[PDB]
Amino acid sequence: PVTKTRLIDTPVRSGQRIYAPQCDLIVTSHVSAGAELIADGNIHVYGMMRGRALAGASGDRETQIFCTNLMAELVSIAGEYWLSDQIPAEFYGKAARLQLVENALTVQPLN
Amino acid sequence: TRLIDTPVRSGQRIYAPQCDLIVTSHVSAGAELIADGNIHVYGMMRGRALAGASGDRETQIFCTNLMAELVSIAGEYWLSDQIPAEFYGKAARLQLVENALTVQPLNLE
Repeated sequence: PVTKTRLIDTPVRSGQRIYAPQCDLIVTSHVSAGAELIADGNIHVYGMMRGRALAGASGDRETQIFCTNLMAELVSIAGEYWLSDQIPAEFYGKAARLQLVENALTVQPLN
Repeated sequence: TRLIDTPVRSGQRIYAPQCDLIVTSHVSAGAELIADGNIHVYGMMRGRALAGASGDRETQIFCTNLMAELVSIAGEYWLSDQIPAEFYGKAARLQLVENALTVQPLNLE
Protein backbone atom coordinates (compact mmCIF):
# COMPACT_ATOMS: atom_id res chain seq x y z
CA PRO A 1 0.00 0.00 0.00
CA VAL A 2 1.66 3.20 -1.32
CA THR A 3 0.95 6.13 -3.62
CA LYS A 4 3.27 4.27 -6.00
CA THR A 5 1.59 3.19 -9.22
CA ARG A 6 -0.19 -0.16 -8.92
CA LEU A 7 1.32 -2.55 -11.46
CA ILE A 8 -0.33 -5.90 -12.21
CA ASP A 9 1.35 -8.28 -14.67
CA THR A 10 -1.33 -10.96 -14.24
CA PRO A 11 -4.68 -10.92 -16.09
CA VAL A 12 -7.76 -9.55 -14.33
CA ARG A 13 -10.53 -12.14 -14.70
CA SER A 14 -14.29 -11.71 -14.94
CA GLY A 15 -15.81 -10.75 -11.62
CA GLN A 16 -12.63 -9.36 -10.09
CA ARG A 17 -12.27 -5.72 -9.04
CA ILE A 18 -8.98 -3.79 -9.01
CA TYR A 19 -8.85 -0.42 -7.24
CA ALA A 20 -5.76 1.78 -7.34
CA PRO A 21 -6.65 4.47 -4.77
CA GLN A 22 -4.58 7.56 -5.68
CA CYS A 23 -2.19 6.32 -8.33
CA ASP A 24 -2.16 4.98 -11.86
CA LEU A 25 -3.15 1.39 -12.56
CA ILE A 26 -1.24 -0.79 -15.03
CA VAL A 27 -2.45 -4.17 -16.30
CA THR A 28 0.15 -5.90 -18.45
CA SER A 29 -2.16 -8.81 -19.31
CA HIS A 30 -5.74 -9.39 -20.44
CA VAL A 31 -8.83 -7.90 -18.78
CA SER A 32 -11.93 -10.06 -19.01
CA ALA A 33 -15.58 -9.07 -19.48
CA GLY A 34 -16.76 -8.83 -15.89
CA ALA A 35 -13.41 -7.41 -14.81
CA GLU A 36 -13.66 -3.85 -13.46
CA LEU A 37 -10.64 -1.53 -13.37
CA ILE A 38 -10.89 1.66 -11.31
CA ALA A 39 -8.27 4.20 -10.26
CA ASP A 40 -8.04 7.87 -9.40
CA GLY A 41 -5.10 8.21 -11.81
CA ASN A 42 -4.49 6.75 -15.25
CA ILE A 43 -5.27 3.25 -16.52
CA HIS A 44 -2.89 1.37 -18.83
CA VAL A 45 -4.01 -1.96 -20.29
CA TYR A 46 -1.39 -3.82 -22.34
CA GLY A 47 -3.52 -6.72 -23.45
CA MET A 48 -7.08 -7.63 -24.36
CA MET A 49 -9.24 -5.00 -22.63
CA ARG A 50 -12.65 -6.65 -22.56
CA GLY A 51 -13.73 -5.28 -19.18
CA ARG A 52 -14.37 -1.88 -17.61
CA ALA A 53 -11.92 0.95 -16.93
CA LEU A 54 -12.92 3.91 -14.77
CA ALA A 55 -10.11 6.48 -14.63
CA GLY A 56 -9.92 9.64 -12.56
CA ALA A 57 -12.44 8.11 -10.17
CA SER A 58 -11.88 10.94 -7.66
CA GLY A 59 -12.45 13.62 -10.32
CA ASP A 60 -9.02 14.14 -11.92
CA ARG A 61 -10.06 15.20 -15.43
CA GLU A 62 -6.50 15.40 -16.79
CA THR A 63 -6.16 11.62 -16.52
CA GLN A 64 -6.35 9.25 -19.49
CA ILE A 65 -6.80 5.59 -20.46
CA PHE A 66 -4.27 3.81 -22.70
CA CYS A 67 -5.08 0.50 -24.37
CA THR A 68 -3.51 -1.83 -26.92
CA ASN A 69 -6.71 -3.86 -27.60
CA LEU A 70 -9.72 -1.68 -26.80
CA MET A 71 -12.71 -4.03 -26.54
CA ALA A 72 -14.06 -2.56 -23.32
CA GLU A 73 -17.61 -2.78 -22.00
CA LEU A 74 -17.40 0.62 -20.32
CA VAL A 75 -14.68 3.28 -20.27
CA SER A 76 -14.89 6.25 -17.95
CA ILE A 77 -12.82 9.29 -17.07
CA ALA A 78 -13.92 11.24 -14.02
CA GLY A 79 -17.68 10.81 -14.36
CA GLU A 80 -18.04 10.97 -18.13
CA TYR A 81 -18.38 7.45 -19.51
CA TRP A 82 -18.83 5.52 -22.74
CA LEU A 83 -20.40 2.13 -23.35
CA SER A 84 -19.22 -0.41 -25.91
CA ASP A 85 -21.62 1.02 -28.50
CA GLN A 86 -20.40 4.59 -28.02
CA ILE A 87 -16.80 3.45 -28.67
CA PRO A 88 -16.22 4.08 -32.40
CA ALA A 89 -16.17 0.73 -34.18
CA GLU A 90 -13.02 2.07 -35.88
CA PHE A 91 -11.06 1.13 -32.73
CA TYR A 92 -12.57 -2.20 -31.63
CA GLY A 93 -9.57 -4.46 -31.04
CA LYS A 94 -6.90 -1.83 -31.73
CA ALA A 95 -4.65 0.56 -29.82
CA ALA A 96 -6.53 3.52 -28.37
CA ARG A 97 -6.10 6.47 -26.04
CA LEU A 98 -9.09 8.04 -24.28
CA GLN A 99 -9.01 11.47 -22.63
CA LEU A 100 -11.26 14.39 -21.70
CA VAL A 101 -11.00 17.52 -23.86
CA GLU A 102 -13.99 19.77 -23.14
CA ASN A 103 -16.31 17.75 -20.91
CA ALA A 104 -16.60 14.65 -23.07
CA LEU A 105 -14.75 11.48 -24.02
CA THR A 106 -12.24 11.55 -26.87
CA VAL A 107 -10.41 8.64 -28.48
CA GLN A 108 -7.13 8.56 -30.44
CA PRO A 109 -4.82 5.75 -31.60
CA LEU A 110 -1.64 6.67 -29.64
CA ASN A 111 0.69 5.77 -32.52
CA THR B 1 -42.88 13.44 -9.70
CA ARG B 2 -41.72 13.85 -13.30
CA LEU B 3 -43.79 12.45 -16.17
CA ILE B 4 -42.63 11.16 -19.55
CA ASP B 5 -45.33 9.53 -21.70
CA THR B 6 -43.34 9.83 -24.94
CA PRO B 7 -40.69 7.33 -26.05
CA VAL B 8 -37.12 8.22 -25.08
CA ARG B 9 -35.20 7.44 -28.25
CA SER B 10 -31.49 6.71 -28.43
CA GLY B 11 -29.20 9.60 -27.53
CA GLN B 12 -31.55 11.57 -25.28
CA ARG B 13 -30.69 12.65 -21.74
CA ILE B 14 -33.40 12.96 -19.08
CA TYR B 15 -32.74 14.99 -15.94
CA ALA B 16 -34.65 14.75 -12.66
CA PRO B 17 -32.98 17.12 -10.18
CA GLN B 18 -34.57 16.35 -6.80
CA CYS B 19 -37.54 14.22 -7.74
CA ASP B 20 -38.66 10.81 -8.85
CA LEU B 21 -38.72 10.05 -12.56
CA ILE B 22 -41.53 8.10 -14.23
CA VAL B 23 -41.35 7.05 -17.89
CA THR B 24 -44.53 5.34 -19.07
CA SER B 25 -43.09 4.60 -22.52
CA HIS B 26 -40.06 2.90 -24.08
CA VAL B 27 -36.41 3.68 -23.33
CA SER B 28 -34.05 3.06 -26.24
CA ALA B 29 -30.40 1.95 -26.31
CA GLY B 30 -28.58 5.28 -26.06
CA ALA B 31 -31.27 6.77 -23.82
CA GLU B 32 -29.90 7.97 -20.47
CA LEU B 33 -32.18 8.44 -17.45
CA ILE B 34 -30.75 10.11 -14.36
CA ALA B 35 -32.36 11.26 -11.11
CA ASP B 36 -31.52 12.00 -7.49
CA GLY B 37 -34.66 10.09 -6.46
CA ASN B 38 -36.37 6.95 -7.77
CA ILE B 39 -36.82 5.90 -11.40
CA HIS B 40 -39.81 3.95 -12.73
CA VAL B 41 -39.86 2.62 -16.30
CA TYR B 42 -43.20 1.13 -17.37
CA GLY B 43 -42.25 -0.03 -20.83
CA MET B 44 -39.37 -1.46 -22.80
CA MET B 45 -36.32 -0.52 -20.70
CA ARG B 46 -33.28 -1.08 -22.93
CA GLY B 47 -31.17 1.98 -22.03
CA ARG B 48 -29.52 3.50 -18.97
CA ALA B 49 -31.07 4.58 -15.66
CA LEU B 50 -28.90 6.25 -13.02
CA ALA B 51 -30.83 6.64 -9.76
CA GLY B 52 -29.75 8.28 -6.52
CA ALA B 53 -27.38 10.44 -8.55
CA SER B 54 -26.65 12.70 -5.56
CA GLY B 55 -25.86 9.78 -3.24
CA ASP B 56 -29.35 8.86 -1.99
CA ARG B 57 -28.83 5.27 -0.81
CA GLU B 58 -32.52 4.71 0.02
CA THR B 59 -33.53 5.10 -3.64
CA GLN B 60 -34.67 2.24 -5.87
CA ILE B 61 -35.42 1.47 -9.52
CA PHE B 62 -38.72 -0.07 -10.59
CA CYS B 63 -39.11 -1.63 -14.03
CA THR B 64 -41.75 -3.71 -15.79
CA ASN B 65 -39.50 -4.92 -18.66
CA LEU B 66 -35.88 -4.76 -17.47
CA MET B 67 -33.44 -4.98 -20.40
CA ALA B 68 -31.30 -2.02 -19.41
CA GLU B 69 -27.75 -1.37 -20.54
CA LEU B 70 -26.69 0.20 -17.24
CA VAL B 71 -28.53 0.61 -13.94
CA SER B 72 -26.96 2.39 -10.97
CA ILE B 73 -28.10 3.57 -7.54
CA ALA B 74 -25.90 5.98 -5.55
CA GLY B 75 -23.04 5.24 -7.94
CA GLU B 76 -23.15 1.46 -7.46
CA TYR B 77 -23.78 0.17 -10.96
CA TRP B 78 -24.62 -2.90 -13.00
CA LEU B 79 -24.39 -3.55 -16.71
CA SER B 80 -26.88 -5.62 -18.67
CA ASP B 81 -24.80 -8.77 -18.20
CA GLN B 82 -24.64 -8.40 -14.40
CA ILE B 83 -28.45 -8.35 -14.21
CA PRO B 84 -29.48 -11.87 -13.11
CA ALA B 85 -31.02 -13.60 -16.10
CA GLU B 86 -34.00 -14.43 -13.89
CA PHE B 87 -35.16 -10.82 -14.28
CA TYR B 88 -33.88 -9.80 -17.73
CA GLY B 89 -36.94 -8.62 -19.62
CA LYS B 90 -39.28 -8.97 -16.63
CA ALA B 91 -40.58 -6.77 -13.82
CA ALA B 92 -37.81 -6.02 -11.34
CA ARG B 93 -37.10 -3.97 -8.22
CA LEU B 94 -33.51 -2.77 -7.82
CA GLN B 95 -32.60 -1.76 -4.27
CA LEU B 96 -29.42 -1.20 -2.28
CA VAL B 97 -28.84 -3.75 0.49
CA GLU B 98 -26.00 -2.98 2.89
CA ASN B 99 -23.94 -1.36 0.13
CA ALA B 100 -24.58 -3.59 -2.90
CA LEU B 101 -27.12 -3.93 -5.68
CA THR B 102 -30.04 -6.28 -5.12
CA VAL B 103 -32.91 -7.25 -7.39
CA GLN B 104 -36.30 -8.67 -6.45
CA PRO B 105 -39.56 -9.22 -8.30
CA LEU B 106 -41.85 -6.21 -8.38
CA ASN B 107 -44.98 -8.19 -7.52
CA LEU B 108 -44.22 -9.29 -3.93
CA GLU B 109 -45.95 -12.66 -4.08
